[PDB]
Amino acid sequence: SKLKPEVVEELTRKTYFTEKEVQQWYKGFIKDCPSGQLDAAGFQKIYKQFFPFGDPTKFATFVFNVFDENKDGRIEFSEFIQALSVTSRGTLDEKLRWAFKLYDLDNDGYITRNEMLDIVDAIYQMVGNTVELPEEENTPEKRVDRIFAMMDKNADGKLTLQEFQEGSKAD
Amino acid sequence: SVPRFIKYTGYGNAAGLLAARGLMAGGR
Ligand SMILES: [Ca+2]
Ligand SMILES: [Ca+2]
Ligand SMILES: [Cl-]
Ligand SMILES: [Mg+2]
Ligand code: NA
Repeated sequence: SKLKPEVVEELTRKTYFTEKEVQQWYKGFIKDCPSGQLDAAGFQKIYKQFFPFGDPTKFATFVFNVFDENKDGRIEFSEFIQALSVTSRGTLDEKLRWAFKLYDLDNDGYITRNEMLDIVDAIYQMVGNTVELPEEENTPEKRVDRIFAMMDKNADGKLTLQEFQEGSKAD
Repeated sequence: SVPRFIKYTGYGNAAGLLAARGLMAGGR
């Protein structure tokens, strides 16, 4: 697990990680994925190990496809470390820009309510829902109806990145 | 109790946190 100096340097410049951290993450990545290429089954396995009695298939597939920047069916280390940099160390706006890419499942530049429901449902399928009374059931649908309407300031049935990024931000 | 960050489900932050935790497990 020896990363070529130029590569380390470039990945360090492109992320929030120090050169030491990049090399440490590489060493762990190669230990877990000796070929340097994480496939979709291995990615879902990680999440099943987190939630062995939820169903992580949908969430893992959605996130894998966003992480797989060159869409070759594999997460290479450059994709691994850049995905980790943004999702773990980005500013709030950078993290929400990444999430917008995840939620915009058809890549048309907007989040529609069906897309928000797909991600939210995927999250509940994996991690579960909060137990409530049958009369106050924690359904993805009613949660999405609330948040989406709140974000859709111009009520055109679609969310721009601007509308999405302002969703928890206080004014 | 309820997981801390599931209040952000649908806002983007929950998906981001869960994505990061999976990557971290993949590198440890
Ligand atoms: Ca790839
Ligand atoms: Ca869309
Ligand atoms: Cl979310
Ligand atoms: Mg479409
Ligand atoms: Na809108």
